[PDB]
Amino acid sequence: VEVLLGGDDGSLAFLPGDFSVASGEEIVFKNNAGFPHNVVFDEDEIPSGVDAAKISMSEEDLLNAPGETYKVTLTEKGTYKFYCSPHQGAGMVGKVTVN
Ligand SMILES: [Cu+2]
Repeated sequence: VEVLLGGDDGSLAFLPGDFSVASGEEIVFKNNAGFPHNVVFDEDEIPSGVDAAKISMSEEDLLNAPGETYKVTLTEKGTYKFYCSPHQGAGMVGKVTVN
């Protein structure tokens, strides 16, 4: 699945923001507008036994140009909350269910 970071109008949203994937399906986050953006998983809101540090972007790594991507693959079934660090207070948060 591909997820855009920001609407074209600069709206601070993942598109789509709540979605489902199969275990082992790749998630392509594509930087769109309103950046900088990144993708960090909330370690309190992902399945047991998953280390959020392996699937989250590095804290200083921000996507700052159109079309840059971050790709991640999730295998443990369950629901995962993630967010964009700079825009988390503005509502830029999303959820992926892995089945
Ligand atoms: Cu952002």
